[PDB]
Amino acid sequence: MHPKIFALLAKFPRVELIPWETPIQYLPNISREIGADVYIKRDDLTGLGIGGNKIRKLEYLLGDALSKGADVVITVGAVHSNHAFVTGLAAKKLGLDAILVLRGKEELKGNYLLDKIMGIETRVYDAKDSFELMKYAEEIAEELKREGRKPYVIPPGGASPIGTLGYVRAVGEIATQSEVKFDSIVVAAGSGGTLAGLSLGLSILNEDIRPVGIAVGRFGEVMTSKLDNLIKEAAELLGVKVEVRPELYDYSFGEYGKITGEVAQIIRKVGTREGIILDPVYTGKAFYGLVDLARKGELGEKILFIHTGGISGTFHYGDKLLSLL
Amino acid sequence: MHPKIFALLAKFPRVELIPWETPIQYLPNISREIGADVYIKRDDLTGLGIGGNKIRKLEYLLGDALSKGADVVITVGAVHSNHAFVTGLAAKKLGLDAILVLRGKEELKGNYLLDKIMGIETRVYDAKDSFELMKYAEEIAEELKREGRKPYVIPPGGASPIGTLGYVRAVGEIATQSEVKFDSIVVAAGSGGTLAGLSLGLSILNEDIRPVGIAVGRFGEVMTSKLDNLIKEAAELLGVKVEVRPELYDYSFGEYGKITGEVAQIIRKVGTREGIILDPVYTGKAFYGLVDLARKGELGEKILFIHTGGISGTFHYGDKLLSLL
Ligand SMILES: *Cc1c(COP(=O)(O)O)cnc(C)c1O
Ligand SMILES: *Cc1c(COP(=O)(O)O)cnc(C)c1O
Repeated sequence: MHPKIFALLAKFPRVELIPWETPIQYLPNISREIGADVYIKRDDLTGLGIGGNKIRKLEYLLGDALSKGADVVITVGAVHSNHAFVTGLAAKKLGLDAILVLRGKEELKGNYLLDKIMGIETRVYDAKDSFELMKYAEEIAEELKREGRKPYVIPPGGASPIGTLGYVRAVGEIATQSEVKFDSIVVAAGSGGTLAGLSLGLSILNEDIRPVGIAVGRFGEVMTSKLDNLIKEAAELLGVKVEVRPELYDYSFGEYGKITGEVAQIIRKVGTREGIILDPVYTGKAFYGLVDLARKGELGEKILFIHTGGISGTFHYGDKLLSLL
Repeated sequence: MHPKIFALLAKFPRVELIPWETPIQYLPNISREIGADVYIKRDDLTGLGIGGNKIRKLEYLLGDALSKGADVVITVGAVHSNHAFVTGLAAKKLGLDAILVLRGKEELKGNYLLDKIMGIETRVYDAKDSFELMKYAEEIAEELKREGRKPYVIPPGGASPIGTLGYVRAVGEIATQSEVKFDSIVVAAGSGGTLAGLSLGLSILNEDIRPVGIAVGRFGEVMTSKLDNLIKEAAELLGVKVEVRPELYDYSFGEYGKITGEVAQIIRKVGTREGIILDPVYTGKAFYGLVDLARKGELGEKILFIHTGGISGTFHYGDKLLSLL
């Protein structure tokens, strides 16, 4: 842990969910093929529930919830939401109650299934947007605080300002553990929250390292706008300045959730060549974006890929993947 | 890594699949309830594919396969086999070919689905026993060595002698990393291979620690007999002596694969109380056996539970679990 990032995060409360540093590995076969050195940081091994990036955010999001004495945590997402499941699981683990506000086919699979198995309260709506649901949560919240109860509402993907500190911390971890001079750090971009933290983090260490995001869905308008809005807000929390511009490419393949044979092909490749399991909605596309950029000599010689989890999506959208291979 | 276990394993070849020590955590809520300190070693985070215990065995099983120049690895199990999937994945990762000889409903779920997604060659038979298939593999093998090819056949659950060294090594890791004086180490028992390694390992360090196995299926006859046969064979490999008697209780709930509301209840409990996901076929029953023994004050004050993976079984047998909660 870098002394600087350590001192800057010192005054922030957090619940310690991750009790260790996730490992970083070199990918020999992938590296040989793309003509660049690619490493992977294993945040799919963060340990709570299905692991992944959202666990780092929850340490702060839940630290914040406990601080306000919340007794019920509410958040949203698609039915296949990784964020929703682990948010519910982590909240119950801390004696809190949770209500997941989802959207999508109510099939017993993936994280939705996991939600039911753990007995997490699930409320599915006809909505279309992930922020559309935000008002439905604000419904269950704004009211639930009538039965006395205090509610704590978390934005999509934990894209809150303190949530973002999760990856400021991750940068600190990576700085101290790795013995590699990285050229860029490639991460999938959903809410842009993880990317935001990595950006601010690198910025704080004044590292000439390119934080590269791979948008897996709706590129940007109010997205590319909240990204910057996310970066400056968390940077204000750290009472720090923000080095301008986190890169962002589009490999959503048209739309969030769209599953393609090229994404399916990357999942099988990385799986059988590095023994690592990626997912159809996030990491698979993100890594696809990695191989693409890399081969076009646009990411440098040493690339660190953040594995943000999502194995549930591979069980969930499994057959759509088969039917494409 | 204990110098002794280190020197004893020095002359054995292995492929390094796991690049780090899996963590050990204390379980506060579970510990409060059962009235004993229970810790968990995270071998569900071994990293390759779905992780788990079989990865430790494969480092030796595959080291052995490469040494004999094998070009095709063959093994067996039920369709939901964790061993079969990761064996196939690790073999392909090392440029080897694999043929999985399974048995069960050909439903696209769990590890079976994963098998197809990664494109691992799958051959399902009408057999009933896991050793019944052993002859069918020995069919595909004994013959496949006609098209020139050399085959390497792995026993059920990697229950081979060198495979067992995987957990002799694990004991070495645990000895050096933990700062806890354990009373017993509880692990699920399928082929008894993992238990065998832990036993021999503790025996080698002459630790007054009780290796406790939890049979999740057919207790023992030719099982309880191969266990001892496994322990002495691997101990002969290490040119060492064997301290007599690894404990073994039955919590199979009648039969291997049988899923019950008590096993389903433990999966939900440990999940919502420790944020850790267990599985219906192995760890859930094993941990059930933990809580039972513990409460009966029969495991001691400090208990180390080995998490051997299996998350796939929770996606696979998910609905059977719901319908029980
Ligand atoms: C939620 C998620 C992401 C995206 O995180 P953002 O902070 O929204 O960019 C990427 N990968 C996986 C597996 C996820 O679950
Ligand atoms: C295979 C397996 C076991 C049993 O291992 P043995 O070496 O056969 O005792 C236990 N738990 C899980 C999750 C497994 O996949």
